[PDB]
Amino acid sequence: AGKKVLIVYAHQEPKSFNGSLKNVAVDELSRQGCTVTVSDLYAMNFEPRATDKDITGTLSNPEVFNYGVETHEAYKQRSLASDITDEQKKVREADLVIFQFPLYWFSVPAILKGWMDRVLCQGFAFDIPGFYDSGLLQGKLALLSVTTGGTAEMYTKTGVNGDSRYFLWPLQHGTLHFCGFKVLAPQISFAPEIASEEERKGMVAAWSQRLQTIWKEEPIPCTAHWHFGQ
Amino acid sequence: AGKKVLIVYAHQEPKSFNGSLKNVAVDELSRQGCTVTVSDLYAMNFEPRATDKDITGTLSNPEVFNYGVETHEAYKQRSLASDITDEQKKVREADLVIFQFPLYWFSVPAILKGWMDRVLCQGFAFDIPGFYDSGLLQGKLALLSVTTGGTAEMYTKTGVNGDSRYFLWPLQHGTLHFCGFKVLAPQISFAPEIASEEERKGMVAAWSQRLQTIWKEEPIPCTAHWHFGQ
Ligand SMILES: Cc1cc2nc3c(=O)[nH]c(=O)nc-3n(C[C@H](O)[C@H](O)[C@H](O)COP(=O)(O)OP(=O)(O)OC[C@H]3O[C@@H](n4cnc5c(N)ncnc54)[C@H](O)[C@@H]3O)c2cc1C
Ligand SMILES: Cc1cc2nc3c(=O)[nH]c(=O)nc-3n(C[C@H](O)[C@H](O)[C@H](O)COP(=O)(O)OP(=O)(O)OC[C@H]3O[C@@H](n4cnc5c(N)ncnc54)[C@H](O)[C@@H]3O)c2cc1C
Ligand SMILES: COc1ccc(OC)c2c(C)cc(=O)[nH]c12
Ligand SMILES: COc1ccc(OC)c2c(C)cc(=O)[nH]c12
Ligand SMILES: COc1ccc(OC)c2c(C)cc(=O)[nH]c12
Ligand SMILES: [Zn+2]
Ligand SMILES: [Zn+2]
Repeated sequence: AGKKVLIVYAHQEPKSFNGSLKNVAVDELSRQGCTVTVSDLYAMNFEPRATDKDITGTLSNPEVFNYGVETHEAYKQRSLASDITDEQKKVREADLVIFQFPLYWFSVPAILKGWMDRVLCQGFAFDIPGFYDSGLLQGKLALLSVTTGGTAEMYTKTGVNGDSRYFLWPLQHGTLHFCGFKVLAPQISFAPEIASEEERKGMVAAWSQRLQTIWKEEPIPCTAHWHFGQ
Repeated sequence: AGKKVLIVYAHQEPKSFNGSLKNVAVDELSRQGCTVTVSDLYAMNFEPRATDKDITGTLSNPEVFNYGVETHEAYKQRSLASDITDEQKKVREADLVIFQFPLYWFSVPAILKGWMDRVLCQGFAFDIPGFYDSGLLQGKLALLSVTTGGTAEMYTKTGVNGDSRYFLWPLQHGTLHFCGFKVLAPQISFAPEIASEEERKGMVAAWSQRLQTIWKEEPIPCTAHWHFGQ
């Protein structure tokens, strides 16, 4: 309670394991008294491409299109497209942002990559100065809640896929830490599709339980050592 | 060379540094007598979202949609959307696939992540089993040609961003090696926007010059040790 949460959710099927993890997060955080908002990217048909449509009115340089410069200037001039500014409002108000998605190619599904690319623009999420520890979203918490096709064992250092931490680097460090977030420990639900009726219940309930004390948690130290060393 | 090359290119502006890099690759590979195809994903308005529009037949499970299961079936039955099969034909014929893109959030722009999520489907690019060294695209080469905002110094072990190889992992290992590609060493053009006019010219020529002898290169050992060290 006393806290706002945004859940950015990227799965096509409400009946999925991901849908159930999103729905228990809404149920538990709402029960606590928290303010909860969900960006259901597939239901929003969220646009993932970074294009000159993201700037309304006239371009800062209509001869040579530079997306990073154009969106930084549009942010400053309040001329970003309304899909982007609608998500920036949600993020500005939120104390915690939870991303709920299936792992696609050791990363986020493209529709959620497009949310990161287009919503987290210069002047909003980071700047010169203001990145990593001083990123502009500092004071906010972020959490990846990821489901995988691969088993926890495939995801060990000398397993086929390498350690989980290795694929988290670009998301936790290159994106969430960069913008100033304190990153809570990821929630990894390994291989739900090959698990029992039960077991899947256990993974959902562990997530609901964890959410009971989410505001007591300490952030991970979001460092190269955390992801790569021992 | 009697070889076919596919360049999958992700930049909005033909006059950009990335556009110069793509065009020098076409110029040099064409000069060598290679067969060259470019998939210019923004000009194509390439769809990045993985949705049930990607399958045109009867779904295997119309009550609970599972993108992986439905696209795997659809590939076997030939009922995937034609944009996906257009790209699969290009990849099937290619001996080398070059990806040319600006780094976005330590990864690929979302339009290109969509190309990976939708084009590299089960059945086509990998099977379970039939992945990493037994992936379905064995015998083919792939190369990432990436441009960055950050300087080379920023992308070292003790730099802010950590080593450049760390962010390559989900792309080289988790996607290309997974599909059975041999991965050539990445071409990383650091911080062109801050470079001098003539440093930019030097990076473009360094890539043209490397392309002269590309068919003589051996692939990297695409392992955890190469990416992260000891
Ligand atoms: C393009 C693509 C790329 C991929 N890349 C990777 C990758 O790099 N690495 C990797 O490891 N995997 C990868 N995968 C696999 C993907 O990560 C998994 O398929 C996904 O994470 C499984 O989550 P899901 O919600 O879609 O499972 P679901 O199939 O929706 O759920 C599993 C089962 O649980 C049921 N269920 C729903 N709610 C509940 C609940 N209340 N309690 C109990 N059961 C419930 C479902 O109906 C279903 O039978 C990829 C898949 C695709 C399509
Ligand atoms: C959403 C987003 C996320 C980003 N995330 C990251 C990230 O995680 N890490 C990171 O390091 N960076 C990041 N960046 C920055 C991005 O990677 C760089 O801006 C991009 O790599 C620079 O490439 P470009 O082709 O767009 O440069 P350009 O701005 O086109 O190139 C700079 C100059 O090169 C010139 N040029 C073009 N052709 C030639 C030629 N033949 N000879 C000489 N000069 C030429 C152009 O005219 C221009 O003046 C991000 C940017 C965005 C928009
Ligand atoms: C059934 O789907 C999957 C199951 C398990 C996987 O890794 C253990 C993958 C990977 C790595 C890529 C992918 O595209 N699909 C996968
Ligand atoms: C021009 O924009 C940028 C320049 C340099 C960068 O790193 C040195 C970044 C990073 C790391 C993330 C990002 O989103 N944008 C960047
Ligand atoms: C770590 O962040 C950064 C690294 C390197 C950069 O250029 C060399 C930038 C620029 C140009 C703008 C910016 O906002 N952030 C940057
Ligand atoms: Zn970090
Ligand atoms: Zn590898």
